[PDB]
Amino acid sequence: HPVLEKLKAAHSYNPKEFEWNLKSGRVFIIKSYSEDDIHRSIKYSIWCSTEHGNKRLDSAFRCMSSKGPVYLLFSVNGSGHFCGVAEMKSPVDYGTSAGVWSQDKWKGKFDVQWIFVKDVPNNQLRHIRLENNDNKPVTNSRDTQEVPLEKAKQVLKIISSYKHTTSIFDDFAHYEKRQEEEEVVRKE
RNA sequence: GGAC
Repeated sequence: HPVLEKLKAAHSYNPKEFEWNLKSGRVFIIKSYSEDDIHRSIKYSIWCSTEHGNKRLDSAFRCMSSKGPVYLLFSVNGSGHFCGVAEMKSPVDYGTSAGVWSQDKWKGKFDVQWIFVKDVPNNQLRHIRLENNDNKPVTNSRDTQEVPLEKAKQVLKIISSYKHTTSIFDDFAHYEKRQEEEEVVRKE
């Protein structure tokens, strides 16, 4: 797809030399019940959470003061896997409707830069448990759950090294065709 | 009813 070719040329997806051994940074889980929203995020380099989640991420970003990354670990509800990793790149705009999400409920926007676009099954990660979340596995997290830095390094090591066989890019043409056709229906 |  020509949209996908332009994305691949602009970004360095799935870097072989990624630094998982973070000396500083903040890492959060992102959940979505729309697969279409993941595609939009990749295409437009944006995300939006709940109001509550947007404030939590805004605070993290502003508090880092550019000294280290804010990483976001993406997983679709019920999918059984993570689908990638993006870095937060701007503070939050709280009111704006992006106008690309499946539902009108998502209000606000912030910039992201996708780094990993790869399916990593939950069975690669469920041994990593979160002490700030009642010792639950990292794979059983709600939206914007924070992953403590030592646990996040282990998670990032696994996501970087995993030899994936699928990703959301496999379906990129499908998302583009649906986005285009649905827009026609709305404008008829 | 909801981005375990």
